[PDB]
Amino acid sequence: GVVRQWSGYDPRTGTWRSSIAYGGG
Repeated sequence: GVVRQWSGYDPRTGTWRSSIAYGGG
């Protein structure tokens, strides 16, 4: 698992993309 976020946050679904741990982070 990873431990770094970025601009891959989807507001439309309040979730991340996939590369990073979706659901908060």
